[PDB]
Amino acid sequence: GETTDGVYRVMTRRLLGSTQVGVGVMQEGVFHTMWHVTKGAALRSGEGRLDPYWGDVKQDLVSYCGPWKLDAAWDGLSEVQLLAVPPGERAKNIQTLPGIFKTKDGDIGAVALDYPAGTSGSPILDKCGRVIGLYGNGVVIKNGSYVSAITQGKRE
Amino acid sequence: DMYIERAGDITWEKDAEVTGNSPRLDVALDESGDFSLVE
Ligand SMILES: O=C(Nc1ccc2c(c1)CNC2)c1cccc2[nH]cnc12
Repeated sequence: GETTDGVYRVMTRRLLGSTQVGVGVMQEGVFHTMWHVTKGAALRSGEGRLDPYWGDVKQDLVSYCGPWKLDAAWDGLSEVQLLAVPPGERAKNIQTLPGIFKTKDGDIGAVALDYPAGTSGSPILDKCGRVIGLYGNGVVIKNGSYVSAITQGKRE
Repeated sequence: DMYIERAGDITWEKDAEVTGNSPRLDVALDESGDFSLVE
């Protein structure tokens, strides 16, 4: 069905009414989202069908129709934009300076913006509009708020 | 059964709402892909 580049909502009719469970990026004929949004299930795009192609629970990423295409990275200095697509609400750009998740395997950029769980998969962009990662996998700090990593895949 | 709906273009928007802080957090990532706070 609709394979135009852009941000899309991931919906389900299994629960009451139509519920937004997440968001994703369509680029170069491949749909990119977070693993916990779909659990690797097939997706529908109008009459068409999107089948999973690659996925990994630890990275929390999954691609449909082809290999992961997104490969831009946060420069470690500049502000970024979370292109938040919240449930029932219009897509909206939020500018922030990312923090840092320090891990035993290196550091990852992290955006401290609190949004509903159904916002998972919303892309994080650089000043060029390139997708540097997806929002939706992070941690819950002392305050009760959510701080998400800038999760990026690998372009083979 | 899940489906997708277009929500917009991926573009940087000049003069967007500038919010959120930049914290440095010590985290751990487990095999299930879940982060946790290391203190
Ligand atoms: O819970 C969230 N994300 C998530 C769920 C399940 C899994 C993973 C991440 C990775 N392993 C499986 C979440 C995402 C976005 C905003 C949030 N506010 C409060 N929690 C969240």
